[PDB]
Amino acid sequence: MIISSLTNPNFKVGLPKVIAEVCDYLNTLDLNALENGRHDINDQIYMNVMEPETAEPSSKKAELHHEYLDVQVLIRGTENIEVGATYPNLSKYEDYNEADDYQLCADIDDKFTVTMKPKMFAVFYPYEPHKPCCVEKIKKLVVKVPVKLI
Amino acid sequence: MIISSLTNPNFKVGLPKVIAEVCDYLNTLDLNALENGRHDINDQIYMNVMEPKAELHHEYLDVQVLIRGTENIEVGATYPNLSKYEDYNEADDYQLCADIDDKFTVTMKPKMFAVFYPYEPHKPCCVIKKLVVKVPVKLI
Ligand SMILES: [Cu+2]
Ligand SMILES: [Cu+2]
Repeated sequence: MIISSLTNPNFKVGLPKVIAEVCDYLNTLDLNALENGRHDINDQIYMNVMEPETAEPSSKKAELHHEYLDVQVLIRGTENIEVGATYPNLSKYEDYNEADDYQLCADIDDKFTVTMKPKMFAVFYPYEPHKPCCVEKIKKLVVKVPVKLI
Repeated sequence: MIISSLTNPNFKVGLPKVIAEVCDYLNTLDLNALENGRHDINDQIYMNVMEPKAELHHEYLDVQVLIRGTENIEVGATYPNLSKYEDYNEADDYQLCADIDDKFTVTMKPKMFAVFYPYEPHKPCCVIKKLVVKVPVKLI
């Protein structure tokens, strides 16, 4: 997983090209005024933006994905995302939802919490578990990028 | 900053090549048998192995990997105010300050690795065997 900030003038060091181009593109936008909903960027890449409410961790399931990477960025507010960097125990995950490309699990092993501030972004590759929106209302966006583009 | 695990079948995904080659290399070793002290990998890369304020670097990135135990590391994803830092040590390539602005905690478990690029503030070893590979950013 990658954790970084669009605002850091060196955030592109190390980044896969496709991810660098989407971040360079997000830095062009009026992120504040972005409408809620789905926004297409490419044939391949879209993003969803929303104003959810942080909810207590035990109230929601972690997720992971098979086909897309996420680039999540926080726009307004502050948000916790529990994450695991070790490969999940798939035997413990719900059935794969193929239309929305995800599987759920009550919890993350070896989990730790990333605290997100405006313009911070996290990249979670496929099979990287994350439970975003953890503990109050925020604005955020997640970009969905096919991993085959890496 | 990157956070993964040497033992994840997918860890190379998106990884800069030089880092993938070092991780491959660590995977090649008995890490628990590793002698404490400085080992040189390449002509340009080496690592410190050890059994134990925030720091950042200019010319090197760190790959910090936990071998035994469990360690909390405080990190900042946001770019530091470079004024609140003590003067730059050139010999050892680091700058120190007491706290990281906008920081969070990464709990390392054996075989997890974390990559800190130049200017990513981190404060390792918070309440074990570990190593930290040193590699020049140029090679990225
Ligand atoms: Cu996701
Ligand atoms: Cu360091």
